[PDB]
Amino acid sequence: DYNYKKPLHNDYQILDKSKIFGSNSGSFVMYSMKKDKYYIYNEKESRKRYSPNSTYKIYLAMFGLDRHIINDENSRMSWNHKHYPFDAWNKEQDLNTAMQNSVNWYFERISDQIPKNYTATQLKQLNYGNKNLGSYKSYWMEDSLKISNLEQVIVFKNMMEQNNHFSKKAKNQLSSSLLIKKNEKYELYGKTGTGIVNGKYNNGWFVGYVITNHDKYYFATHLSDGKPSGKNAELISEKILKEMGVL
Amino acid sequence: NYKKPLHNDYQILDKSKIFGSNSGSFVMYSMKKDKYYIYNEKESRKRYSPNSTYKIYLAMFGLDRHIINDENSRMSWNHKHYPFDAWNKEQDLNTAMQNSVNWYFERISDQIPKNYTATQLKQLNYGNKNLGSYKSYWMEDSLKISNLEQVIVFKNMMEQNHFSKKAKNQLSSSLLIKKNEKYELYGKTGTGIVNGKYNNGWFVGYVITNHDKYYFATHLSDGKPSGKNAELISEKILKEMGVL
Ligand SMILES: *C(=O)[C@@H](NC(=O)/C(=N\OC(C)(C)C(=O)O)c1csc(N)n1)[C@@H]1N=C(C(=O)O)C(=C)CS1
Ligand SMILES: *C(=O)[C@@H](NC(=O)/C(=N\OC(C)(C)C(=O)O)c1csc(N)n1)[C@@H]1N=C(C(=O)O)C(=C)CS1
Repeated sequence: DYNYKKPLHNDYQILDKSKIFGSNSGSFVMYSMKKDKYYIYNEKESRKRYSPNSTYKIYLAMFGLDRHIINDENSRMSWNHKHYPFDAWNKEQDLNTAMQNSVNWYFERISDQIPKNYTATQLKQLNYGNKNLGSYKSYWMEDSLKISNLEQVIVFKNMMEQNNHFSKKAKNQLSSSLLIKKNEKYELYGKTGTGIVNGKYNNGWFVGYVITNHDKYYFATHLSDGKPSGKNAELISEKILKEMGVL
Repeated sequence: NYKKPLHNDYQILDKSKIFGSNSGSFVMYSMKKDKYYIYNEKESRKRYSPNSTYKIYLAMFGLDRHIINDENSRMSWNHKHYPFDAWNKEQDLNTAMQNSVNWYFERISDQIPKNYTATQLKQLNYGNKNLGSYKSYWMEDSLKISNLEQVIVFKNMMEQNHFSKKAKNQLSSSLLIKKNEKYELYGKTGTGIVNGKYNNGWFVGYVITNHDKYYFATHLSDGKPSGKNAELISEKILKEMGVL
């Protein structure tokens, strides 16, 4: 019920990206590693907490790797033969296929193997939003757990960049699963999220990072109105990153 | 020259226009269709030094013999000045493969006995299998392989083996060049220079699409036969063929 209030002790730039957002409402946040600087479109809104829905698969994947539920030799999980609505979900998966095709059951299976105590300790160490696990059952799916767009960037950057307990091998395997585009100029990584309530999209995300020859940027777009889908959050992120000369 | 018959379906191509001022050959193999596609059949069978495309094999060997590993593929720079800025630093398998850092792979080769190599080359059916004086044998020296063979050998090495799935995946990650919505392109260039002129250019790799996996290789013998131009020609041909 409370939003993100911790102040930023960094160089900061206010952005005007309303033309790219068009009819869609939300916020955009980017962090430059080299400059130690935040760039934010709609800063008050960037601090409003929302369910992370599928961006939380980034963390379920890191936790699954840290607890050795999945590893670099075997991240394969069997399909249980239940009919899912998306054909890409109706088959055996590994980490890369599950992440790419946002296969909910794969991450739910990892979550069922993780003790609440471990998850609470990690969310505390990561300062993950409201750290609210609720009933601890699909808590990241439009439920108790909430995080702001600004925190999505701070939290991800810190998980990946801090000198912490997650192994280099786990970070590498997670990164590989998140790669979307690679060309001569950059590598773009990221994860979409889409929520639906009462037949209407209501919570869209695209969380990621870009590695260029000059810098590394962490970023996130959140959409709450208009056509708030993860696919639209991704398109908006790509347009903003190209407009700022990152891509 | 490579003389063994192809025992698979194949299509002979004319990609003469793309090659243009340059000369050489192109070979592709489709996993799903179990078919080869070949431009300039005669040249595709001529054997040439693999130069830097052999880094693919030294990296595999390095991973097999645990000279380089999953947790650590890092190698410190000895501080010697090299003509390329990208070589003048510490390396890992990925930076070494991307920037074709000769010293990294030479250091792996020096730790491999002739015995192990001779058996891998025999197992892999690697060109003329000629290891010669066993020094920098892959560098415009004794070891030679045809463009047709670069595809058959690589496909077999990755798809048929005593090599680990984890080693194959690590080698694969080091070879990734391009990735988009439609495909992932992996590959390694090779450039040879003799008497001051580019004389032997290569681009060997594979493409993964949502529908198939294709192994391919372009060899250049005239015009401006650099690995850079072999890569350019490969991308134009793959685009024309619908692989992209
Ligand atoms: C992650 O965000 C996942 N989203 C969902 O499961 C939810 N809605 O998605 C679909 C499947 C389209 C639906 O209409 O049910 C959802 C979770 S909580 C809530 N109220 N709705 C998956 N991720 C994506 C993505 O953007 O990557 C999807 C497009 C859907 S599945
Ligand atoms: C692998 O092919 C490597 N090639 C070389 O080291 C050789 N020549 O490179 C140049 C830069 C042209 C030189 O003037 O030394 C070479 C090996 S044996 C021989 N007679 N020449 C490296 N790979 C590439 C590549 O295409 O990836 C290079 C452009 C050069 S270094």
